[PDB]
Amino acid sequence: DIRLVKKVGGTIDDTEMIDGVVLTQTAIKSAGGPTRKEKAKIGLIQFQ
Amino acid sequence: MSQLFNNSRSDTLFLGGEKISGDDIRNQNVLATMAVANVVKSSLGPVGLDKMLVDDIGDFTVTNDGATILSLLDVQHPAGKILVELAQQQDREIGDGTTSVVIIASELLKRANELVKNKIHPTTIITGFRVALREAIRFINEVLSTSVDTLGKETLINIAKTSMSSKIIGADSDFFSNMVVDALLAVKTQNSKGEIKYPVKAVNVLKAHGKSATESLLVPGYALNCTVASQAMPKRIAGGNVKIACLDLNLQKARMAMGVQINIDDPEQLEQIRKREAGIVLERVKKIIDAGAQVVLTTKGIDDLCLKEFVEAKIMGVRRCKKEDLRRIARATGATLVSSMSNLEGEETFESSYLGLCDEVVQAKFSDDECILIKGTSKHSSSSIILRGANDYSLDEMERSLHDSLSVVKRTLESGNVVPGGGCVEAALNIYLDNFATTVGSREQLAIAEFAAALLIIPKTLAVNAAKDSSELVAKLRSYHAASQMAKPEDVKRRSYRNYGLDLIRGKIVDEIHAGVLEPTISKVKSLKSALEACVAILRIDTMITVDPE
Amino acid sequence: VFMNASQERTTGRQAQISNITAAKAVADVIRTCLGPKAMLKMLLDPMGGLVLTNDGHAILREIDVAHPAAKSMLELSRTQDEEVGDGTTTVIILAGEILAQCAPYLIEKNIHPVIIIQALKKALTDALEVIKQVSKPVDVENDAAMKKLIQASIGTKYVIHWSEKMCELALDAVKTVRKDFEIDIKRYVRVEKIPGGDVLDSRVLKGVLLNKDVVHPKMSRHIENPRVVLLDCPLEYKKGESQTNIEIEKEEDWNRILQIEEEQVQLMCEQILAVRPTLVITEKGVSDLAQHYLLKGGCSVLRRVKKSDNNRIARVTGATIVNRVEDLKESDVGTNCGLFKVEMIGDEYFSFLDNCKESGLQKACTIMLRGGSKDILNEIDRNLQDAMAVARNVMLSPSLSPGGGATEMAVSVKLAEKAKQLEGIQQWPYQAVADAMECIPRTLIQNAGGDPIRLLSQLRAKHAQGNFTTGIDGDKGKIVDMVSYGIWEPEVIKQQSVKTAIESACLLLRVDDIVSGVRK
Ligand SMILES: Nc1ncnc2c1ncn2[C@@H]1O[C@H](COP(=O)(O)OP(=O)(O)O)[C@@H](O)[C@H]1O
Ligand SMILES: Nc1ncnc2c1ncn2[C@@H]1O[C@H](COP(=O)(O)OP(=O)(O)O)[C@@H](O)[C@H]1O
Ligand SMILES: [Mg+2]
Ligand SMILES: [Mg+2]
Repeated sequence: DIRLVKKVGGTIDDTEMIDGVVLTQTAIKSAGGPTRKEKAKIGLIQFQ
Repeated sequence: MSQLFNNSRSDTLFLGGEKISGDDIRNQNVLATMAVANVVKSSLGPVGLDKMLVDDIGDFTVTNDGATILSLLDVQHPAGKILVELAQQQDREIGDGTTSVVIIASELLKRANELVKNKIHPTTIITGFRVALREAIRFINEVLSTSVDTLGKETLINIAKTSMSSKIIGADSDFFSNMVVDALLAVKTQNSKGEIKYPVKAVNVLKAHGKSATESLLVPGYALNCTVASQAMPKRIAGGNVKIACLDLNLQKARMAMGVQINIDDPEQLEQIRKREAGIVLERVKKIIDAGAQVVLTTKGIDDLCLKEFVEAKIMGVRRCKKEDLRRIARATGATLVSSMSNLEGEETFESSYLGLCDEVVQAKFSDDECILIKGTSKHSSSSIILRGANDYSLDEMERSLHDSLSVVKRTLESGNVVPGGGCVEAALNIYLDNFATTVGSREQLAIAEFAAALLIIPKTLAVNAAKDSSELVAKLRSYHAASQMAKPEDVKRRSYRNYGLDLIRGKIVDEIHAGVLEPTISKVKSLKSALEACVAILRIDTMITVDPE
Repeated sequence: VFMNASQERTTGRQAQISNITAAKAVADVIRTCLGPKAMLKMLLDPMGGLVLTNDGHAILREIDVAHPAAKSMLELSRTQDEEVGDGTTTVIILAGEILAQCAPYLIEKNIHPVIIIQALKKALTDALEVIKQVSKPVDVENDAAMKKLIQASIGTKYVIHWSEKMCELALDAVKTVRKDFEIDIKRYVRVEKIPGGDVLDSRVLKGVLLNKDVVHPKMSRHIENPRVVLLDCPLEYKKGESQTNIEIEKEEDWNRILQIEEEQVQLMCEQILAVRPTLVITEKGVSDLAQHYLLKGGCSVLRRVKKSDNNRIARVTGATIVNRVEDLKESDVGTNCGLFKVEMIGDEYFSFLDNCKESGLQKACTIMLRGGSKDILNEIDRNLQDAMAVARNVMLSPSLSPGGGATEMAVSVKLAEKAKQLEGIQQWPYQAVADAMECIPRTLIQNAGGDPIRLLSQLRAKHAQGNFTTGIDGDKGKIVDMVSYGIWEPEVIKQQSVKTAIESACLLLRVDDIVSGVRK
């Protein structure tokens, strides 16, 4: 259940615990989509 | 420093290369550390000199940045890759202190290895470095100086000249100072609900060799490097409110989706189907021309089929360019980048809100290269710098010289507190840690005392490359700093010293405030933290094990 | 071992000595290539050709020099060519002498390079002001003044015998391309060469010279007023982006497929006949079926044309390139074509398009050249590019600098006077710049066969009292003034020689160590 995400760079002191799910994958941004959404409902798409 | 190699024991067998243990590993770690350290020692400081590296194809690279030098060096030693990746981590995050963090971390390994032979345990040595670093950071916060009573941009101008030193632009740093400060202020944006941030690399760097470097023009706007599609198009747009169209859609003869196979039972349908293939593209370009767009930017190549209508309509066509370059054009001019042309309704349409606005769009020819100069943007301002030099190899150095100057000024406006440079902090941290550890003492006093003298490698290396007397300058840096540490904050005098020293040009001790040399506080922090992790990781290694490749 | 490194690492002063010695050998080869008496250098390429020229640009380009510092001198050749095109040999000789003359020290004085660089920046600023004071402006509208200006670069070449004819070709080529500020470019100037013939018979002809004969015997090779229309699309049958894959159920459908291919091409030919063009130029290949319906209406067919030639044809006749035949209109049809003729030469056919010469887009023109062989043509072409580039500097920069080595010697005199007044620690690097400036006029004496000791001694004495136009005579090796010498050179050529040479010297002085063969 515990998920440990690794990111290159930084210092060990910067390690901290997050109160929610951390997404390792990154957005697309090729079409210029908003990277920050406040009070949003996160969905899951198993189709294509 | 390793002789006789090592006797292979038959009772100890492992697949692959032999296993070496004991003091031989730490002796080879320092030997591999001093190998990459001696390369960046001569390149440090305004009196320093860079090195040249041949690529075996006849091309070379001339740069003063320690990150590029170490990046071109592929180290087969396992512990040697840490210092190589340390420079790539230094310029990526802070953007400054690349040569210093390699030299600081090198002296930390040389002194600690001599302490391991003293029989003190490495963890006690590491404990001494971490306790001394915690108090050293607190001393950095005490020497912070907030800019006050300064006239205009002189605060950022004097700080930008520090990064320009030691590089080919150091002699021209007087003229280049106003170009770097005005470049990052034009790209100023807003994010995080009120937080001010700056883009990296947003300022375009164009390479045209000719005239002189002091004549480099600063364009009040973004400049894009591309060649015009058709030579019959006008290279200069007259009149204000020039409309720029940023598009990701190429105009070309295109094949229908691979999942489609055309089967026709009549020969009469061959005329309309072949004509419609080119007619579908006409519907997209026709609505754009009718909107009055003067300049049309396109991410992908455009065939000559659609370039005919651009000549009759006096529209300037554009072909393949970098995707990240077209984003800042639409944001500056007000245009909206369109990945695929569509509307909420099921019918195709084009809105005038997707067109940018600027004062003019002109194409200037620098030497034999032609580039577009976009000046007077509407929505957001932009900037570009065209570097000029004698040869293309000097322009390659001026790019990294300009990129490093943009990172120092970027960290300057994020934190108003700055610290004096030129070996002043390294000399101040020495005495502060000398009186430190005297209260605790015991065994940890020796490991902390060596950490204070380890920071002395930076001010001593600067005096060696100047062909001057180092012992004369180092003895002065210890004279002014030591006596003033005990001062009481009244009766003045006192602490007015210790804030300056180590001027390499005149070889005298002068005030850094009147000189203008300054460094951001962000460059000092995280440099010793990254150098500590590089020192701790190598020091903790007793035995190196190498496995032969399959 | 460790990484990729070591072998023999050159460190200390010997690393800078190797940079000075290697860069000095670059200027020693073309040292005899300076002056009107300059010799020639024959180069042997790995491709099997031959390059014989006195221009330091083409000499240093083909020669393969393997060395970290010496290759930086090779890059300076394209700096003078691409920005200006004249003075490539002077920059290499000057930059080669500056590194030797301005930095013999650190072998002796042990002066830090940056200290010398700080003096080189101040010496470059003062050198520009001296050139501006000795430069007298010249009228750009005087034809007699432009002819003697083009002969400046011609005096050192082989075309000096034809210089009277050469200035006629270079003046008309730059004035035609000039568009009204007055920005011109050599991309529209055609370098096409004709093997054999007499140099006096060569002339600049307006229009584009095509190497292709008419396609059909009934095509008229003589037209009084040709009308040219450019087509990017091929006259053949377009297959399309996707396969047609006709499924033929009945035997009558297959014959209709081949029948439409004749009518579909005919449909594109009927739309061309609406503007009744006399000459049709197609960028791609043409079918033998399309030429018949064009011949019936009077249109002329030609071989496929490269994209580079299509842009020059549109400028001469004012035509607009039309890809879509359906969108072809009378407004895009080229007019005002003087003559269309084809002359027979054993190698290839040649098609001539003459302009009626009578603001708009800049006109295009081709330069015909009749040499004695194929390699002589390539030498004059490099001479025309150097001669026509001189006319581009005077139009953008009306200022006119002194020639014949008077520019470099005038700076050396002013630097020596301010060297004693400056004093300080920078007096040695600042005074050493004047010693490198007098080497260029010294080369003129060594090639002429005179005594550089007695001539340069009287040149410096007569420079202060007499005038700033005093210089070395190339042919007679005597002391003459550029006023009566009648030859001058633009200031842009002298400014690029001082800036490029000094800015490049600062790069080689900063080199500490050299490591070869690190990785790729
Ligand atoms: N003009 C100058 N005068 C005195 N000290 C300087 C000057 N320029 C830089 N320094 C000092 O040299 C150190 C290293 O600078 P530099 O070599 O430009 O960056 P890096 O070490 O990242 O390559 C800095 O800490 C700064 O204090
Ligand atoms: N007839 C001449 N007499 C004396 N000096 C000349 C003569 N012609 C050219 N020079 C000098 O030689 C220099 C280079 O001229 P030129 O040989 O035409 O160009 P390049 O050296 O690039 O071939 C000029 O600066 C000029 O002062
Ligand atoms: Mg720096
Ligand atoms: Mg010449």
